[PDB]
Parts: sequence; C-alpha cells; structure tokens
Amino acid sequence: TPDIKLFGKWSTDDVQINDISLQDYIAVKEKYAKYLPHSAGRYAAKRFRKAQCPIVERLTNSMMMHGRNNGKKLMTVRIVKHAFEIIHLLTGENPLQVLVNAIINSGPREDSTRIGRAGTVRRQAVDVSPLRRVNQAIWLLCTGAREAAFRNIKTIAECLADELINAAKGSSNSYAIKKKDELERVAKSNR
Amino acid sequence: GVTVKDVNQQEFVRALAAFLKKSGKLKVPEWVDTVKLAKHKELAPYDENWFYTRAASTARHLYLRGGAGVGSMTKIYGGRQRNGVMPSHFSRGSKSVARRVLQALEGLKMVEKDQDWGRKLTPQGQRDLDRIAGQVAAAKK
Amino acid sequence: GPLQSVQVFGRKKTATAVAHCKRGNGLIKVNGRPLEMIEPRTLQYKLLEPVLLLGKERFAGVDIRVRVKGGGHVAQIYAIRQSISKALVAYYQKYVDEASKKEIKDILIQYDRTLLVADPRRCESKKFGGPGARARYQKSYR
Amino acid sequence: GRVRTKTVKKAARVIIEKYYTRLGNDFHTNKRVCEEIAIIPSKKLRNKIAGYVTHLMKRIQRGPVRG
Amino acid sequence: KVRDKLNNLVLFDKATYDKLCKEVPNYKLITPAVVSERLKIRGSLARAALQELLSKGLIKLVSKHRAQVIYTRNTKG
Amino acid sequence: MAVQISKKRKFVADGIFKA
Amino acid sequence: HRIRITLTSRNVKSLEKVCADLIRGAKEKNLKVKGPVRMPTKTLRITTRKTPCGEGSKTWDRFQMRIHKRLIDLHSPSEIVKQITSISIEPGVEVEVTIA
Amino acid sequence: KGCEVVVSGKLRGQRAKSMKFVDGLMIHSGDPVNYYVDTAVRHVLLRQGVLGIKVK
Amino acid sequence: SLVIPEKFQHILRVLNTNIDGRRKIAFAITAIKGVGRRYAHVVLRKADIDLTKRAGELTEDEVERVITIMQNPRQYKIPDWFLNRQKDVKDGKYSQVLANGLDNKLREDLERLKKIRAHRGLRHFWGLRVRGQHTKTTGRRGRT
Amino acid sequence: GHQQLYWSHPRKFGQGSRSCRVCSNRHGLIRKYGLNMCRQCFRQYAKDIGFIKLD
RNA sequence: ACGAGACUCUGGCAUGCUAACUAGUUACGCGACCCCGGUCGGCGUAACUUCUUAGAGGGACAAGUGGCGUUCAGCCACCCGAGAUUGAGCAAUAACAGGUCUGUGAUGCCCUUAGAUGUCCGGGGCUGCACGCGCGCUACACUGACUGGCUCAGCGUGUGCCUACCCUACGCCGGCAGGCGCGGGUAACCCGUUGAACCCCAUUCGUGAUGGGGAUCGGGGAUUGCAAUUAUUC
Repeated sequence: TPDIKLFGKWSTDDVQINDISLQDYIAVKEKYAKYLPHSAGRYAAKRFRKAQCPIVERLTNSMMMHGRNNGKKLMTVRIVKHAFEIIHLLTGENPLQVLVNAIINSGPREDSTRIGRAGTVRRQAVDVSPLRRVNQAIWLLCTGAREAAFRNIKTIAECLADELINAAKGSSNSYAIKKKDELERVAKSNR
Repeated sequence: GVTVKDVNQQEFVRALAAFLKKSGKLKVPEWVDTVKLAKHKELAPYDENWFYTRAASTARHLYLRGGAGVGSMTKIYGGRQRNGVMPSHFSRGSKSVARRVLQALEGLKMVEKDQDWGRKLTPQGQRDLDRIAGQVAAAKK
Repeated sequence: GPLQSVQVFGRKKTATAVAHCKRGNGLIKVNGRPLEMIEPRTLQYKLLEPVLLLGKERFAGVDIRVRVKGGGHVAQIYAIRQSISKALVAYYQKYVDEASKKEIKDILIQYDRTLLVADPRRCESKKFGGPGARARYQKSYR
Repeated sequence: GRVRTKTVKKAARVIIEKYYTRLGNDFHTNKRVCEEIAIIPSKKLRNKIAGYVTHLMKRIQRGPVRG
Repeated sequence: KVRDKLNNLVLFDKATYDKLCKEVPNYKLITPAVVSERLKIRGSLARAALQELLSKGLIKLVSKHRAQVIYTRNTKG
Repeated sequence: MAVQISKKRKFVADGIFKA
Repeated sequence: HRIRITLTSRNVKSLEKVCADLIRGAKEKNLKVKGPVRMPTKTLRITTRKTPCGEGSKTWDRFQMRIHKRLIDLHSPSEIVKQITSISIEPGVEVEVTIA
Repeated sequence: KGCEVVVSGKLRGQRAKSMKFVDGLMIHSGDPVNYYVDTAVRHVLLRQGVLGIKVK
Repeated sequence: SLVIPEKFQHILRVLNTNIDGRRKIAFAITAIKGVGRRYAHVVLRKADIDLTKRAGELTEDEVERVITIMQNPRQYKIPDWFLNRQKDVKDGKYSQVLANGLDNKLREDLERLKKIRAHRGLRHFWGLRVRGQHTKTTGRRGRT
Repeated sequence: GHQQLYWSHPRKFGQGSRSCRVCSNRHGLIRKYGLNMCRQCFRQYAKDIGFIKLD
C-alpha cells in the first residue's frame, strides 16, 4: 500500500484547486494517479469519458501536432518531464499545482459564436462549458509553446515551461493570457 | 555471477571497444581512414576509431545470435536511405567492411568458423565477453 | 515435491507475452534481461507497475521467465505489464487461498482495467479509393 | 436501433400460440426449446426469436394481449 | 520591425569570461540556450563552458540528456 | 516429376482445363 | 513405415468427411494412426478493375481461392493404403502417397 | 419457385429495346443467388443484328 | 584552450577566395569550389590535424599542409576514384581541379561541345534540359 | 534471305513475347500464378477456375 | 412479392474439446562461460497444447436492474461481461443518346483489298516548349540534421506451356554500385527467428538560405538487353 503516487519523483497528492468549477474536470487527486503521462487509451469511445483522463496525459496528447510530430508519444513524455523539472527549479514547489493554476487562468469564461446569415459579422455572446474551458486552456498553452519554440535557439523544454509561470498569474506576456483577454474583449464588444 | 544480458549494452560496446583497442591485435586494414560504412551514408564517421566499436558490436551480436555470415550482418548495420526527391527506402550496409571485421575477429582468437554457413564464438571469446561484463557490472555497482 | 507451474499469455495488438511462474527465489527477468533494463527506458515505470503497485513480498516466492514475439515496442511493454499480473493472479488462484486473489484483484482492477483483460482493438482493412482505411483521395472539380 | 422484423415477430407469436406449457421466463431454457421444436437456419435468428419470446412472456404475465 | 541579425561569439573575450564566471553561478536556471541568449554566445560554446564549469566544481548537474541539459546553483547551506 | 509446379499452379491449371 | 499422405481440396466439408472416413477405417483396421495435421490455409488474391473501360468511378473487385491441406501418418505398407484410399473418394480432394 | 427471361437488342426497329418477362418469386441480393438461381447469358446471331438472352 | 588567442585570422585570403574563420576547420574550407562536405574530411584525415578546432585559429604551417594535400592528392596517398575529374578527355590526368580551374574546365567543355556540334552542345546552346527529361509542364523559369 | 529476315527481330522478352491465352491481346495481362489472361476475360471466366468473390 | 433486414467472409474469446519432429512449450541428460545459482535459436529424448496452425461446437439476446413513452412498438443510464453501434461482400422497378467497334474468331452497315487503310523488317515519333490546369513526391528546420549504438512486425511472392527471364543463405575480391564455381526451396521444410523503418540512447551542429533543401550541371565505373544518344536504372 503506497501512501503517495509519485510521477517518477513528483507527488500527485496535496494539490488544491481554487476554482470549484473545474474540481471534477481536472483529474490529479488519488483516483487518477499514475506514474507516467501515458495512458492505455479507450478515452474517446463515449461523450464524457475524456473527463476521466489525467491532465498530464491530456497535455501530452495535445502537445504533438503539425504533421511532422504526429504519433510521437514517448518524446512528448520526456519533454513534459523536462518541463516539470524546469517548473520545480524555477519555483521550488510541486509542478502539478502550476499546471492547475495556469489552466484556470487561461480558460476563456466567455465566447462569441456566429449568428444569422452571411454578409455581416453578427455574433452573440454565450457562456462556455467547463470542459471546453480546460480544452481551450490546454490548446492555447500548447499553441503558445509551439509558437515560442519555432525558429529560435530556445528549446521546447523551456518554451513549454516558462509560459506556465506567466499563465500562473497572468503577467500579460504569455500567449494564452493575451488570447483569452482578446476573446473576452471581443465577446464584450458584441454584447 | 553475471552475464552480458544483465548490464546495459550502451556502456558495454564502448568498454569492449576500449579493451579491444588496448589489446592491439586486430590487424586493421589500411583503407579505414577514407571509407563510407554504407551506400546510404552522407559523410565519414565522426568517431576517430569506428573499427573497434564495429568489431565490438559484431562480437556481442555474434554472442547474442551466432551462425550469421557476411550478408546477414549487412541487414543489421543498415537503415533509411534518403534519396532526396524520392520517397525514402531501406538499404543495406557495406559487405566488405563487415567481411574485414569478420576476418579480423577470426584472425584474433575470438571467432571460429561455424558449420552450415556461419561464424560462432570460441569459448575464449565467451570468457572475454563474460569477464568484461563482470568488470562493467562491478564498475557500475 | 511436484512442480507448481503456470503459463499465462497476454496481448495488446499482436505481441503475445507468455509468462512462466514457478516456485523459487524472487527475481524477475524477460528474455534473459531484468525489468530494469528494457529499451525503451521511458516505459520503465510502466513495466514496473505491478511490482511497485503490489509489493515485493508477493513476488518473493516466485520467479518469472517470459518469452515474447510480435508487435512493436509499446505493445510489447503493455503485453508484459498485463502478462505478469495475470500470471501472478493465476498462480495465486492455483496454489494459494482465494482471499489473496480477491485482495490482489480488486486493487489491480481499481488501478487500471487492462491489467487483467486485453484490448479489443485491431487495425481494420484499407479500402480502394484512398490512402487509408477511412480517408479517401482528393476530389477535383471543373 | 434494435427493431425486430416481421419474420421474427410472426414466428414468436405463432410459437407462443402453438406452445405455451413448455416455455418460461429464462432466456437460455426457452432458447433450447425454440431450437428443439422448430427449424431455425441460424444462431442469431434463434437468439432474436427467443428474446422476443421472453419479452412476450413478460407481456403475457401482466395481463391480456390483443394479438 | 527589425531582424536583429545575430553574430554570436565563437570564443570568449576579456570581460565576457570573468563576467560570466562571476555571474552565471548566481542564476537559478542555467541552460546553454538561455546563457547563449543573455551572453550572445554560440550554441556549442555555451555547452563547452558548462561542462568546463562542471569540471571546476562550481555548477551542479541535475539531469543529463541529449536534447536538454539543466544546470543549477549550488546550495547555500 | 522433374518440373513439379506448385499447388496453386495445379489448381489454376485444373481450372484452365475445366474452362 | 513412416509414410506421409497429403490431402488437398477446395472444399472443407468433403475434405473433413474423407479425412474422418480414412481415420475411422484405420481405427477399424486396429492400426496405430496419427491425427490430422491442419496446415495453414493459403489464399490467392487477385484485385482488378471491374470495368473493361477507363471510364467511371475507380472501383475494384476482390477474388479469393482458399487452399486447405491435411496430413495423415500411417504404419502400413503401400497395398493397405491403396485398398483403403481407392474406395469412395470425394471429387474435390486429391492425394499424394509418399514413403520415408 | 420462379423464373424470368430478358431479351435485349434491336427488336423490330432501329432503337434497342428490352423485354422483361417476370413471374413467380425471385431474389436478387446476398449470397443465396449463388445456389438458388442459375444464370446463363447467350448471344443470338440474327440477320438484322445480335440478340442477348438472360434466363435465371 | 577556450578563451580567444592573439593573431586571430578573421577573413582567410586562401586560393583567391574568402573563408570565414568562425566555422569548423573541416567545414569552412567548403567555400572553395571543387571541395565539399566529403572531400574536406579526407584532406584533414591524411594530415595530422585535430577536427574539433575552429578554422580561424590555425597557423600557416598546417594551412599549407592542408593546401598541399588538397592540391597534389594522388602522390600523397589519395585514391583515384575519390577525385572528381577522372580520365580527362585531353590527356587523362587525375586531379582535384581548382575553383577557377573548374570554371575554365566547364567553359571549355561547353566550347568543345559547341564546336563538335552534338545534341548536348546544341541543347546547352539553346538553354534547355540536356539530361532527357520532360519539360512540357515544368521549367517555367526560362523567360517571359 | 526472306526466310531469315521475316523473323529477324528477337522476341525473347518485351510485351510482344507475352500473348493472351484467350484473345491474343498484349494489353492488361496478368502473370500471377501462371494465368496469362487479360483482365476482362478473366472476369468473364472467373467462376469456373475456382476464384470466388466474398471479401 | 422485391428491395432493407434476413444471408457470406474477417476481427474481438474458450487455461474446456478434437490433433501436430513441416509449429512448439515444459521437464531430464550432455555441452560452453561467469560467480553455491544464473545465461545460451547449442545438442538429444518424457509428457503436454500455455504460444502458433484450423475444424466442430459454445457465446450477445435489448438477456438483468432503474427511469421515459397511448406502460404501445421502442429509447436512455448502469452492474456483470473479450465484445451492449467492427469492417467488407451481395445489392429492387424504370431509364440515361453515360463509357467501350482500340478486350474478343461478339457484332450489322459502310470502306479498302496487291502500288493493301491486312501483314513483316530497319529507322523515327508518342518525351518535342511563350503558357494554363489536375492527381502527387520533396522540403522550408534545432519537436531538427549528421555520425555510431540499442532493440520491435504482418499480408505476402518464389525455378514458369511455345516462356529462355525465380527467391536467396554461405565463402572470396573491391570505397560502393558490382563479378564465376560454392548449397537450399516447388515450399509453416529454404531465403527467414523476414535482426523493416519511425522510435530510444551518446557526441557533433546553433538561427546564418547553415552541416535545411538536392533541383540544374561535368567526369568516371557497373548489370540487363540485339541496341541506352533525346543520361533505362544504380
């Protein structure tokens, strides 16, 4: 009976989520605890079976994109391992919490969808489901990591990591925070 | 005791190459300075002494599975061939390089000529392989 | 006395892993190599899941020899991690009281379902008119 | 969806009308009855027929039936 | 609005060497990429400087890999 | 038989003679 | 007396019927008989265009021909094998008598 | 249990017209058309032209 | 061993070309025509020179040694097949031909083809593909 | 020399060496399993060879 | 009554059944090596089907539970379960001026038929370029390239009728492309335990149209074939 489930060396215990909206849609705490960000699968057979997937495995899935990198899973596993090493070095505490706080702070709470016919860009402000909030958060963080780790000397390990610290508090110099603010202001525009 | 299968092969091939360099009994040919190891390679090997590492890899591959000749080992040390505009394809290595390595290990007292078209290990070669496996295991532990 | 041996298979896609559990000292190896050194090294803890999940006192009374063929790498790793658990459960059912089987099986299913059951997922046939089983060639108009 | 065909429903209705004291609510038992007392060219058709027979028993044990 | 074409040094200078030798152990994150960014240094030279500082016993290794290497400040305790 | 064609060739040839 | 008899056919039912007939004949003979060795089935695949033209949708059809092979070992001379195999043979099956 | 005859070609004219003569029961799909209906296609060489026959 | 030395060569005036000194000693000599990424390793393999050094810090003795190896290779133990110009049409002299040497050799081969009036020379004079490929729907960079 | 010039062209290989078993046509030949037929007539006589269509 | 469904093939499982020295496993003995045990596709033989091969059967039916609905047909969620919507095959009446006379000794009419619009041989062309379009391959990089090492599969095809031309292990020479004797296979028997690639590990490279990209072009060397120029291919 192991009292703690390390991700190699990182504890999955004693993490707290400040948002009660994403308490059951973020899977880190004592039931969804593995030792790798690499699940067996069968998480996309029904509608809501992807909510039981661990969030490190969801970011591991959403990291690979753009044709060249499709199908590479072990490589993404070691990239997010080195990324969590950088989060632990730059802050000093559990990197699972910074992953939790970045997802809450980068999920768009409002959105604008198309309405009516073509000819004019008329939109209606709507609400966002909490599953779409974490989906947009993971997709925006992975897109910002991909845009930062392109045509630069900076490696993917730092360019996955230091945006999470910027998205932990919203320092107005990250990709996901800027696009979430843009989405919120354009949803407030057509209100 | 300890065998070759109980220790990682990555440090093992380097240690066996270093020991086989230290023995100095391999009768290495003269055109190894300017040669390509396969038809699909682009440059010369970056290592200064590729022959000792190739001979060590040949010896340990013969230990894991014997009875393999020259043409059987060309399938092992070969890979993807980039033809440029073409879609890529698999291609073999250099037959004469592996043949010279096999003649080197036959002239040195490690590899004998096995029956039914193969080359097996002399038990002195097994002694050397198990002894250096023990030394690498003791250095790691 | 008489030998107490079981032979239990395990597959993911086509890589079968047959484990041979018998009475002896506690040491685990596959293909002559221990579980600590199987390439790729990324799936090392995934290979080590039953031992650290279950306890070293459970594997103390048995040693395991596994012969494999087929598949790739990740399918082989999943085949080992299924086959070790299924062979251990079958050994405890065969020669130990059933309460140990219940106490090992409930936590084994509680961690992940695929430790004891296989994955019913194979590749389907590619059809004409496209480069894959579902995708089709590009259509040109005008 | 799972909607039974006219053949399966008609065979089940006529096998209820002809035979009633040799069946029951257990699916495997009256599956074996339907295998024995009739000629069915498949296993899947036999299972579908026996399933509609069991549903007809669950209908009949409540009240009257109009068919 | 400017390319800012990079001309990174291939060997050190008189002020760069002792400047980094007094400065980069005080950093919390030291990787060859980031020290190449803040010292305008080629990619190989930053690597060679970090195993030189590792051999000098002033920089502690935490992880070794072919893709990314991470180097740490020594503990003050 | 010295030429000894294969099992598949036997069935293909038998179908040829039947046709 | 190590003889090996091959038995190949297009059909499965008549192949198994003549195999069971020879097996029950050998069992009524009171002779040590081996079981049937079910060889792996070889499949002949031909894919071709259905149309004789080059006009139409690019549609293909699939042709198959399964091959089933069985083996029987026996411990009798050739005349007993002849007198047990020359009677009531299926038209789809074929035999090959060897000695080793 | 059932049969049908189809004759196609130039039947007393210039345009090709087909005559279909159906009665009884006749299935068309699945496997049982392999061993319940027997198909035979023949060509007839008339003075005017050709003629095709399908009987099943 | 890692700090800069004095008398550092920045721009190399060797064989009337420019060679940048910040690159590797194997791969900075590739700016000379006639030597590429494959001939450059062997010329530095026959000479007792380290390959892990930048090209700007070398001295005239090793520079002249590499120049002599790449200038007269056949008597200096270089195989004949590794040279680019084998069995010359004039005399058959095996040589690794220089930059302006290849320029002069190329223009005199074109002049030989033009004066012999062959199909290859006619297609080179017209400005077309000479290796026998389809050019109906490709090669649009001719003129307009 | 007409008797040695009428067949002076070798026919050991190439497309003209092959000939269809049924219609003597050089186009669309199958050489798999020694069939040597065109595709259309193989489709026409596919049934009595033993080739069935069930995939 | 047809069509759909019903039906056929394949995938997912059965530690139960029938049988495998052309597939193997486990035991026992003899071998080689390390330090009392471990490794070996090294050799041989006492049972057996765990893996594999392919036959007969079994299994899944909206079968059970809780809700919804003329308590109608049926729907949803869930426990136990290898599966609680696998993929293909076949595919109705009626027609389209749909494509094929260049698939046919399948074909009506029309034309030609010796100076042949038939046949055969030698050479050329179908490849020719101001330009436009469609299906595709390669890349624009450092989630990458180069050099070594590590380790993992399945559909398959194979000595041919007039058909000469098959798949290759082993030993030798040579940078490689490549060259004769040397042995196996009419095939789970031999190529072959198909040491496949992408991955994984360790150096080298560092934002520069660079070690990205390999188009264009010069010279040389090989096999196929009677013959390669308007490079067949390497």
